Amino acid sequence: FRKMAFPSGKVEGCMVQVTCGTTTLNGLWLDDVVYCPRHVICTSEDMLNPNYEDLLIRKSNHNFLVQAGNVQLRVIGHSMQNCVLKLKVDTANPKTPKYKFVRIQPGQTFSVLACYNGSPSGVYQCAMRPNFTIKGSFLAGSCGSVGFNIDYDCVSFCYMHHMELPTGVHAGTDLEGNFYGPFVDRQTAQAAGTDTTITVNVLAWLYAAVINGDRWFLNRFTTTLNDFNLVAMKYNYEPLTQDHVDILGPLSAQTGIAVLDMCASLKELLQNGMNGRTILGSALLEDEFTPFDVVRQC
Amino acid sequence: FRKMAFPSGKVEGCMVQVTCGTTTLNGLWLDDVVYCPRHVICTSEDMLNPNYEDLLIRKSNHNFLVQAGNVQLRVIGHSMQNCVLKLKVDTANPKTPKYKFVRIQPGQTFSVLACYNGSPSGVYQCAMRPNFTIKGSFLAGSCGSVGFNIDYDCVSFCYMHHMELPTGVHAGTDLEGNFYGPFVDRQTAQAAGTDTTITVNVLAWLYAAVINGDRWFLNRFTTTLNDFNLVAMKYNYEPLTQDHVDILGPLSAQTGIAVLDMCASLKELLQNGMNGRTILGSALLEDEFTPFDVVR
Ligand SMILES: O=C(/C=C\c1ccc(O)c(O)c1)O[C@H](Cc1ccc(O)c(O)c1)C(=O)O
Repeated sequence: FRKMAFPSGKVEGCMVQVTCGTTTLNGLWLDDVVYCPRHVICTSEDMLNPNYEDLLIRKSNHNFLVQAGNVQLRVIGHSMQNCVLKLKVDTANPKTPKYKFVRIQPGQTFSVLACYNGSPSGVYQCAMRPNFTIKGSFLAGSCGSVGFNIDYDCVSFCYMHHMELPTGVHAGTDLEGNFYGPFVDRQTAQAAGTDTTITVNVLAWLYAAVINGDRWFLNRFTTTLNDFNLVAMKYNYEPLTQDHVDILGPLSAQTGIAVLDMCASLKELLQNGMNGRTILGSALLEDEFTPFDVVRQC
Repeated sequence: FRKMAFPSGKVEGCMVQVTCGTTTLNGLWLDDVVYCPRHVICTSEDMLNPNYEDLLIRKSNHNFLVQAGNVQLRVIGHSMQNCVLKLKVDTANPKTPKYKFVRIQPGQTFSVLACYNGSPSGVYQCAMRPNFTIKGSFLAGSCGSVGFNIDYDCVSFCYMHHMELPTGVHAGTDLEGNFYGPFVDRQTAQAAGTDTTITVNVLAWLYAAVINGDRWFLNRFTTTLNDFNLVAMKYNYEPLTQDHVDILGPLSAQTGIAVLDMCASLKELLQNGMNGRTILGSALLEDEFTPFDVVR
């Protein structure tokens, strides 16, 4: 059962390079606006304790160099929305897809198009961790790379990369500039919180194992949401809510395994291991498929 | 350290749908040729014992319906090269990238754009397994989906999907229609041989780990090449050849760890497991990064 990323072509045609003085990063060119992290206007010195409103007042359109491949785009206005810089440019991107800006919840998945100085390098499938970071392999100079989902030709942009945290994970904002997680765009001391496993996604993945004919972990037992969540506590799993149960409702109706029956399976796997067995050819429990991801690919 | 697929846009613009009778699958539209699996001309029954020369001689150009989005392409010639059908069409694809066809070897990696009925659905990064199969995620009807690498904006096409094997793995051809492995485009009892781990790829990834500052799995031992292979083959690891040792030369020089010293570390990892630790971002020994991948 392979993780898959969305086809990235619609996003590839929006990636540009944004340069302000000595700093170069990636920007997103949609219609006549280029979106990028506001810390592009900061000198390493500024990063220490920036006043972004002031730093931007001292900037002019001529301070921004935007390049779309071989072509310079002329900036004709600049503004900020939260942590995102918005550069109005002279030309509308003729490759702008149908798109929306959306904010996702921890545990949800998206694809990231990793870019180096405006040029797309690779694409991978992510989950937003419960601690609001992304475990990403990242190029040098990937700031401003974006995360997205695609639904019927409409690109839903959900993430823009802003920073690497000391533990090697990544932190960013939605496309309206609101941070995911308790992080700020400053060179200060900050660290990811202790992470947990995304329980509703593990359950979804066990449903995928059953749809694919791996059934050995199924047992006769059921459990209670409360009894399960105390077991979840001890193994650093996110608490499971009635919301999560209803979301798994389709897979429970499709496979015949009630969610609390599957929870009894997961509780046993957590307490006793896999006894040398494998689930979808894996010895570890996967938590970066959502229930939606599983219904989609199955 | 995440497995990344190549950006798929250059291939998305080449995917089309090919229909012959009641059979529909994916085709690849490059210049004025559409490439697709020749079993598009078969019904399910034909698959037991297809005679492709007989099935194809009975077809004319208008028996092939090619759709590129909302536009029908007119087929104006056809021919078979090994196991791929080549449909000549009216129109050169305006979105044809710089491209080439390359036949890869087991252990090599590539991205696969998985498609249903001509529309791209997802992209993932692959290794050609030592048993010449792909551990894919095939949608129903993903036949004709292609595998590729992209190097300096030139797309190297190396794989086209033809068959599902009974174990859930996938078999296919290069773009000249020659199957990878002993498989055929016929519904026989063929099965993937025992899969092995790509040893040279695990060792390259261990060097990646050391370059990025993980050293906990190193030890003070070395090994002969032959002692290493005697042990590794007991874990279903591929034998390591002197070519592989040479290939790891650069990463050895970069890290100051002799290749056979890294082999000793692998031997101990296989003996001990990870003891709850991780190497790059993983709790398993990763074998789908090549030595070429790691230098990048
Ligand atoms: O796809 C077909 C071909 C034709 C077909 C075409 C229209 C039908 O209504 C029908 O029932 C069958 O059959 C397959 C060939 C094939 C396609 C995709 C695979 O993944 C595979 O393993 C084999 C088979 O039986 O081996």
